[PDB]
Amino acid sequence: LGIDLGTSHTAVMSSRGKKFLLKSVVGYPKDVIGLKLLGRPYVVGDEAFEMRSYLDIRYPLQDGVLSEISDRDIEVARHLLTHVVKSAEPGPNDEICAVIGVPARASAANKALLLKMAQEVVHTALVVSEPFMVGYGLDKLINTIIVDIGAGTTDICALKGTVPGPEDQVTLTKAGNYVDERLQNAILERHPELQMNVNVACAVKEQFSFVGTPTEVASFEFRAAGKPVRADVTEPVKIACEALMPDIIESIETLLRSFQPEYQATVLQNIVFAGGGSRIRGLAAYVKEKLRPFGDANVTCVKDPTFDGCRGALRLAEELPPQYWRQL
Amino acid sequence: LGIDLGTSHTAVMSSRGKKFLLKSVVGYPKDVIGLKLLGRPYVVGDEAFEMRSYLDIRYPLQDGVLSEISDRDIEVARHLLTHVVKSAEPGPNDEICAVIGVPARASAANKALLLKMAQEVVHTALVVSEPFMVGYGLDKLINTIIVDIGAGTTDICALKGTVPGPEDQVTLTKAGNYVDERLQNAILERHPELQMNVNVACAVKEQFSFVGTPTEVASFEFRAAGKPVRADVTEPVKIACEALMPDIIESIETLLRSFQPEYQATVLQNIVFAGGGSRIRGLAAYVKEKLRPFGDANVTCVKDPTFDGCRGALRLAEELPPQYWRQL
Amino acid sequence: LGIDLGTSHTAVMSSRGKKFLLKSVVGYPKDVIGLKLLGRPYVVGDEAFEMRSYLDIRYPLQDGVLSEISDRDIEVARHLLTHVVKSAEPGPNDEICAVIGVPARASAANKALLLKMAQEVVHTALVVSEPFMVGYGLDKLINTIIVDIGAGTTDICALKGTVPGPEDQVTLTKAGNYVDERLQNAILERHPELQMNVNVACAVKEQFSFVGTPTEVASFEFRAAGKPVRADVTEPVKIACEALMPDIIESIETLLRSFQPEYQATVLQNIVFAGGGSRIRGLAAYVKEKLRPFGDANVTCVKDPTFDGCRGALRLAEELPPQYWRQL
Amino acid sequence: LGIDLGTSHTAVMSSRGKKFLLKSVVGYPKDVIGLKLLGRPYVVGDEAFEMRSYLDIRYPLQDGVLSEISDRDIEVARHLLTHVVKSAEPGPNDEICAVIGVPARASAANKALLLKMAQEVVHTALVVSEPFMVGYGLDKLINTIIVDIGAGTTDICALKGTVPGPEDQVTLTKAGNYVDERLQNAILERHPELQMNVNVACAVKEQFSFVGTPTEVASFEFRAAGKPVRADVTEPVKIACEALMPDIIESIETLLRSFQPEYQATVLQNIVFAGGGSRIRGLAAYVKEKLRPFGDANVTCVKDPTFDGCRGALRLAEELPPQYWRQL
Ligand SMILES: Nc1ncnc2c1ncn2[C@@H]1O[C@H](COP(=O)(O)OP(=O)(O)O)[C@@H](O)[C@H]1O
Ligand SMILES: Nc1ncnc2c1ncn2[C@@H]1O[C@H](COP(=O)(O)OP(=O)(O)O)[C@@H](O)[C@H]1O
Ligand SMILES: Nc1ncnc2c1ncn2[C@@H]1O[C@H](COP(=O)(O)OP(=O)(O)O)[C@@H](O)[C@H]1O
Ligand SMILES: Nc1ncnc2c1ncn2[C@@H]1O[C@H](COP(=O)(O)OP(=O)(O)O)[C@@H](O)[C@H]1O
Ligand SMILES: [Mg+2]
Ligand SMILES: [Mg+2]
Ligand SMILES: [Mg+2]
Ligand SMILES: [Mg+2]
Repeated sequence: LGIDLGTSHTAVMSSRGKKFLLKSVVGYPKDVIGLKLLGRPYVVGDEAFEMRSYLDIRYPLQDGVLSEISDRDIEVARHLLTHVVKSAEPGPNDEICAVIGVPARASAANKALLLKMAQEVVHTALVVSEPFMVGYGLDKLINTIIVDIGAGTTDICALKGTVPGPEDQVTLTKAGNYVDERLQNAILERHPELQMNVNVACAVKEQFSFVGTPTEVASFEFRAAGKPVRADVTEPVKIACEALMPDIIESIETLLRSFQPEYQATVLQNIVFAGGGSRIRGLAAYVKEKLRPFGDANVTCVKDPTFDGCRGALRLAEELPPQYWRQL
Repeated sequence: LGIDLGTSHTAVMSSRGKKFLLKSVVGYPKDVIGLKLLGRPYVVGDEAFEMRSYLDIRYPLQDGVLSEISDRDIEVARHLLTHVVKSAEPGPNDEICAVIGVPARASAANKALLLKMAQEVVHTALVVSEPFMVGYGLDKLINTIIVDIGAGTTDICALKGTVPGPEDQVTLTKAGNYVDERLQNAILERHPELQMNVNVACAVKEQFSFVGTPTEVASFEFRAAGKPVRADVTEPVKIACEALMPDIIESIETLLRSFQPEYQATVLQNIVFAGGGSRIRGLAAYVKEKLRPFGDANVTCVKDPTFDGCRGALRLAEELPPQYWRQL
Repeated sequence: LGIDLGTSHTAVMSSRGKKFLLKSVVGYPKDVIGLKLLGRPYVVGDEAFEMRSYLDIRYPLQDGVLSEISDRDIEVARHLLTHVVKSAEPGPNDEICAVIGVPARASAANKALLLKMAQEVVHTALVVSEPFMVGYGLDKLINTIIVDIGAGTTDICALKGTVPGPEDQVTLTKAGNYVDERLQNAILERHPELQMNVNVACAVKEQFSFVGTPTEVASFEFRAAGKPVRADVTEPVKIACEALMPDIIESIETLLRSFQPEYQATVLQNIVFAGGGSRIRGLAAYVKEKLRPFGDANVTCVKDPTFDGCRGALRLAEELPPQYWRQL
Repeated sequence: LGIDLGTSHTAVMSSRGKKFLLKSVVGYPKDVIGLKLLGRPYVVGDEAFEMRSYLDIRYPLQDGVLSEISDRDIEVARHLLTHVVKSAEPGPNDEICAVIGVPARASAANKALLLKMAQEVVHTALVVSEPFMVGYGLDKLINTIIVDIGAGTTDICALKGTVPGPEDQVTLTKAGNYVDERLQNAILERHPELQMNVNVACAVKEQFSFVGTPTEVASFEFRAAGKPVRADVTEPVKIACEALMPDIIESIETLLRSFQPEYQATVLQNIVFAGGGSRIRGLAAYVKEKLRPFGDANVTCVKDPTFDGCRGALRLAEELPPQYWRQL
């Protein structure tokens, strides 16, 4: 059971052979109101996004990584597993093991969290990081730089072929949520100084992801009063979003300098952008083109990362020689 | 010039020879109270704590050095410099160079910020990290794992014999602010469900820092309604703060595993704790005593870190051979 | 002036008659820390061994042979010479001549290097093979095969009747350093796979040199992690050290076969072992006893080679007239 | 079965009559990649050159001298045999005897290893030195010193008389590996002080072998930091290999002293140079020309030594009279 548990979607590819491309966020009814009819005993996935105004949303994966459960009872993770795993549970003992995607710098408490749940439910406790699944799934060679841009963290993975873990790699905290804070600051420098929330900032990032080049687009949107309506330009959206590139290429530069000549010379392994970064236009302009410029390596974007994360799930589904399971 | 940035203090050690015990927080007037340009054009220190309800508080440190400057025009930095540096400014044109403490994993954007400030004050921009600044004030031998427990980060950096700088260093995010979040989470799961804020969690941490041992103390504090007042037993304050110790000694263990036999055999040089951590009772119990226990090396607590930060400035005040200034 | 320059010690006896049993290894401070001037411009002796983690210690005697010195200024050897001059400074024209010990197969280029330095410090250059120097100090008869087992090389030299020079003498590269590599090979091919360096392997050899017989000893030492500690057996230390002697007596067999009939009948002339090999227990068992046995010649080990290196200096102080000086 | 076994490449002539110029170095997979002992039962030659970062490489012929295989099972040399010899094995018992090239000064321990391998392949163990292949294949008269300059050994052949095999000959291991050490030290004399590994040192030697004369060439490569690619000059490359020939002709001078009057009078037979050193420009300058000069003897170089190694193997293949094999 290879699951890419992330900040937006939850890509489930079982070993049995079924594909369930489910969604993120877990809530439960904020006050005492209604029975199951109104809400549900915890709400998981798309209905919690649809009812995000009626539920208390308890972070279950802070910064794209298993936290601990802030309710301090392990019920957000329990009802998460109820929705994802129990409702689609194999009825023939398809010898099921569990691989939950973790960020590149995962803690031992996140490993312990997965361990306790694997012992409770009944799954071999395996821990594989998100960019490892990509490097095992997509048939890439060493060294293929993997930049996974989600909402919570930004994983800069460029390990040697031993894949030692968090030794020669760094998980950055500046991600989509950091950009959303800068987008909130960007619209406070406008004339009417709108104060929109994070959900609105996410909508602008999703619909108008034109960061490398000044594509002439605008967000036709309403002001806080509700009657005024105008096309908000993306002049300060470009400025806000392009300020994270320096840190990405600085971490890449620092790592490449410390590697051997054959890992320095990879002007053909490219830099692979996955996640939400694959849907942002103009990220190849900085490295490949003449804009940052950052050397001259080519840049590759993953088409449909949600569908290509199940390839890594399939790769780890077989055969996983028990000897590897004891060693991981 | 040595500036020891911090939440508790922003200490200044001049070349002339004076110690200025200055304080944190920078705001500027959000309303129309007092005068802003003729009274307090930005407010720094204890007056900003005193008037924290009428000022717009735009952090500018975030547990470390230059954060980013949320004004986004060098206005938090400029009026901070006006308060601190221009008030201590030597009048005899003393060969002043700028040494400002940075976190163990400092960025190049922090260096860029230091450079922008160095152009404002025309001084040489020098970059010295805090763990080594402590080992300059307290000249201990190799190697004493200097751990700086502050409000923002927890910097764990062992020392190498040649003292090359922080090449192998750990900066954790779990710090005093993380403890305050856990303290809030603890009292939201109790009988009376206290509704205290972050500053109150910090206040109780400061007044009753008993974590290693169950010393029977109680915090005379107001209940969730606000008028009722009683001696509230600090039972779960010990529990909440206990859970950060594992990570501190895990990073040290990871270093010891990677160290060579010469560096492994250094338990007589002990581990030194500075910052707010050195004012917590029971910190030596885990490592020095027989409670975790963690090995054998003894524990030394820094008394009055403010003074020892000025010792590090004094060490770096002379002679700093221009050749060292070009090389740093 | 006789200098027995080794990897363990540097025995100095002046012409005047004073004994200075000085120490090995030359370093200098590796990164910018402290000041060599304040400490020592290059550090010579056990201070550099004790501070080998603070200093760059570039080998200045690869297997009893001076290196080319990549700095190309010969300042490792000039400060080494200075160290000895500080200990044994000449005053009233101390008829000082330089007796320098060399390995048995030293090249003319190696002698020319020593000659250049002897001309720099104005002294008569007298190149004497180390095995012959031992036979000058400990006056044995012909033919007493002298085997000098050091860290760098193993010098096997039958004493010649008139001692004409390098007629037939052998320098092997397998020595203490080779055995230390085999000790590393032992602990890396065992169950717990201990991770220890050469310095520690040398320490175990020094403290527990029990090779011919299975003396029941154990080395109380820390494991690869560094915290665990236990008494490690010397079963595979005996195996690792066993294979030195076979190669030594292989070369001696070649000498015995090459001897003329009057040199063949020399079983009462025996074989004398010096260096670090004189402090190994069970060495005489291989030859003298009935273990290999290598014939039945008796074995004599040199007691305190450090103290008996000055006896050869005294023998090569006097005499050596204007004909001996022109001859070398 | 005449096998020239080296560290760069091998040369095998079969009884059938085919030339196999196959490559050297043996590893086996250390990281998890493909199948370990099933994808390639130990990895030899060009796949180990291409995949050198995934393999554990354990040399078994340091400087033309068989080691002891530190795995302590002698499986690195046995799988090498199954790679080369078993893959080209006669299927009709083409009377096969094993002729493995040995250094001019081989030990009895090296012969013991040949005997261990001869039991694995069931063939007669024959011991013939490497430069005898050259002197018998390319029939030169007696006595024409042969200097075959390889990576590991530079066997100095001087056909002796009577006694038993090696009477007056010496293996010189001041060879490619020595030059690699000189090159690494010579590029540290540059301004930025390049710090390159052995593979790069070999690459520069192979591409621009200009030593005797100052031919102005340069190699576009990475500097010490390794950011720019610039035409790196060969000023200190000429210096690095300047002290090689002097030491070679030092040994030849010693041979000329040991030669009989008619053996000494062989300047019309010249000195024959082979191996990788035969493709270094300026080789005859030192001896034949007026640069050292070493007298005035003429110099002959072998064209394509790699292709002439099979001619020497063929010469030993036939007829190889059994009476000679019993006597060898
Ligand atoms: N078209 C788009 N342009 C920019 N960002 C997008 C787009 N679609 C989704 N995203 C962003 O992708 C982020 C989710 O991270 P992603 O890696 O795609 O999901 P997961 O973490 O589940 O694998 C969200 O911040 C979301 O706004
Ligand atoms: N007696 C005390 N017990 C516990 N913590 C204290 C005490 N006094 C001060 N502190 C804490 O020390 C912290 C300040 O440490 P400091 O090194 O200035 O932080 P930073 O350098 O990250 O800004 C604050 O969180 C403060 O509450
Ligand atoms: N008690 C001991 N047992 C075994 N070896 C020892 C002992 N004491 C010293 N040695 C070894 O003696 C060696 C020193 O030999 P030395 O003559 O100084 O070397 P070199 O001749 O190469 O200069 C070192 O390898 C050291 O470990
Ligand atoms: N054109 C060249 N110039 C100089 N050296 C070369 C050249 N080509 C190969 N070599 C060197 O020849 C050496 C190997 O020669 P070889 O006779 O195969 O030695 P071995 O038998 O010890 O492997 C290597 O060091 C290689 O770099
Ligand atoms: Mg993800
Ligand atoms: Mg601090
Ligand atoms: Mg010696
Ligand atoms: Mg060869």
